[PDB]
Amino acid sequence: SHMWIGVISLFPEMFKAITEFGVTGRAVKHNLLKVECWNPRDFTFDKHKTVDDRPYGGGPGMLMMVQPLRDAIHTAKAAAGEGAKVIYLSPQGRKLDQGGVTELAQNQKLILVCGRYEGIDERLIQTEIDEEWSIGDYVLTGGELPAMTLIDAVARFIPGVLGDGLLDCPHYTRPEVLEGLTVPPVLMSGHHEEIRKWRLKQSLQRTWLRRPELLEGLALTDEQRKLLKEAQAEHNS
Amino acid sequence: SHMWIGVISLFPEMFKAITEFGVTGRAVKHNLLKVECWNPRDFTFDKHKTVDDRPYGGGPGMLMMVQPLRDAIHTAKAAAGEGAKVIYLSPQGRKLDQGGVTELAQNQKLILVCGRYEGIDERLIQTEIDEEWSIGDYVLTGGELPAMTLIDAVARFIPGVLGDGLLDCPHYTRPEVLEGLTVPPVLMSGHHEEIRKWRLKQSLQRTWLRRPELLEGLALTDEQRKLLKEAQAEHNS
Ligand SMILES: NC(=O)c1ccc(N[C@@H]2CC[C@@H](O)C2)nc1
Ligand SMILES: NC(=O)c1ccc(N[C@@H]2CC[C@@H](O)C2)nc1
Repeated sequence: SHMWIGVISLFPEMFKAITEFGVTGRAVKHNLLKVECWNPRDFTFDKHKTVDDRPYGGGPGMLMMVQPLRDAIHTAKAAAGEGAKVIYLSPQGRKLDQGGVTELAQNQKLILVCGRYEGIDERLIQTEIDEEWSIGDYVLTGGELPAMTLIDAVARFIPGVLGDGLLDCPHYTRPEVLEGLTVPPVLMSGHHEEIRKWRLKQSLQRTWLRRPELLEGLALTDEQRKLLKEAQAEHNS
Repeated sequence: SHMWIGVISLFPEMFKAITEFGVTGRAVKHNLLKVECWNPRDFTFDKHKTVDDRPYGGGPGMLMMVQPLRDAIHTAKAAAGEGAKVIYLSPQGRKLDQGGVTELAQNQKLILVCGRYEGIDERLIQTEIDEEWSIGDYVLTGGELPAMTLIDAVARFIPGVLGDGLLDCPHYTRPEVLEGLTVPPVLMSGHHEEIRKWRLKQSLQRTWLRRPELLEGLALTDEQRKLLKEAQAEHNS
């Protein structure tokens, strides 16, 4: 169940960060993930290969020039064939979370449009973009890091790439004692069921202490209710 | 007011995506931003340069091996001198938003620790990390894209790098008509005050329609209350 992702970007070499390294690098090498980039600069026709343009109404910044960006998008859509969802990365988009990742990962083909300067023409969003997505409520210099973030997150759902609403539990490895801090004995016990429950209780405790709002969205199992109650009682000494 | 950012990563070449391209690339070239990387693999001593290790208690994955990671961190801290805040990137961290970016941007020195595999030993978080930060509620294969995201966001606050709680307004550039869609006449008017108010009204409308929770956190000006009321009346026809 491989995934094809088309990318529109003025800086396609940025995507080497995911295509050449680590788990995602391996996914690309093994043809589980295909990332293909089109650069608006290649679709310019003037001598200086101009990719920006002035905003109507004035303002300090520039926008992506429409014609090169539009042509790049059309070319990516033709390469993708039917069924590709076109996504624009911006702070105005739907905020990404793990549920959203799982939704996006159901697509066999995505096209990711990465804006630079002050963004892109609103009418291109109307005519060319299927969905707007944000990776978080903060502003970046370009849509490339958000696109790579999205790619990395969905790649984890592709079969062969890798080897429940709660924060992760603490993890420990060698040595047994590190600056006076010992590994919790239960993890040394070999008692698989005790270890499972300890890890689950830790996740529940950490979620409650750090991100209590996340618990509101969950229908806890009987076991989770019990372990959370235990953690909260211990916290209250 | 330049910024120095130390990075601990098994894949330092990923950071070329921000140090070699665009606005952040220029910031690095102009010495406004300095990014310096240490690779735990360089601090290994065994023949096969091992950087992972088995989790106590079992489990499917691996963790970062403590000794090479710890030594890399210590080396970065020595290079940084006094006053560097050490940050670990993880989904268990404080969720990044623009207010958090502005807070982080007050630091002259940061050290960013990027985890791989299933993460790092909890005792290293206790002994070496000042703050844990997340870029959003989703899981990635590594902390590098979150680190670069953080770097990009804070870099925007460094003087010379670039040329209020609401979503951005729509932007338009040439041509005047695009697939039948016209530029809003106010933007062609040259009336700077009318354009300002239109843009502000659009931001208020878009925030209300897409992210109404964001408005709850704001103390709107009299002007903003008026324009939002107008937008909501127009929406209700
Ligand atoms: N939070 C995000 O997902 C995000 C996306 C894009 C972005 N910056 C680009 C620059 C110009 C405009 O296209 C938007 N910043 C943040
Ligand atoms: N949302 C985030 O900021 C984020 C940070 C890290 C991450 N993955 C790394 C891999 C191993 C562990 O160190 C964490 N995923 C997501």
